Amino acid sequence: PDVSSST
Amino acid sequence: KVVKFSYMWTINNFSFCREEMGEVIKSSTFSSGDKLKWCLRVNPKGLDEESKDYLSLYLLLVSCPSEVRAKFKFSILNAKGEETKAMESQRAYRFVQGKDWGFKKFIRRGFLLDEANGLLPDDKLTLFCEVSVVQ
Repeated sequence: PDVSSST
Repeated sequence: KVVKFSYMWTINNFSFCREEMGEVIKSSTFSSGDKLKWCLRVNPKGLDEESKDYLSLYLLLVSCPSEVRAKFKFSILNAKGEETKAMESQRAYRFVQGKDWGFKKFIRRGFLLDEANGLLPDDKLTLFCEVSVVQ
C-alpha cells in the first residue's frame, strides 16, 4: 500500500 | 533489536464527525509502556482532493529525544474485535519528532459508512495500530 506523510 | 507495541483507538460518534477535507482528529498519546510518545491522526474526509473518497490514517511521532525507524500496521476492528482491512508498511520508515507516516487512502468512506458492512457498531470506529520500532 502507498505510504505517505501529511506533515 | 525491535520493540513491538500497539494502540487501540475508539472514535465515538463517528457519523457525527464534522471534519471537512483536510481537517484532522488526533488520538491520545501512547508508547511501548519508553521515552517516545506516539499518536494516531485521521482525516475522516481525506487529506486532500486525491483522497476525498477515503479516510486518511497516520502514525505521528509526537515526542522523541534525532530519528527512529519504525514499521507500522493499521486495521479496523469489527464488532467481534477481529482485525479487518489491514494495511502494513512494506518497510520501516524514518520518523523524527513531529513527523507522521501513513495511508492517505486507508479505507473508502463509502464502504466504512455503509451500515450493512457493520464496521461502526454503536456508531463507533475502532482502529488498531501495531508499531515495530527498530533499535
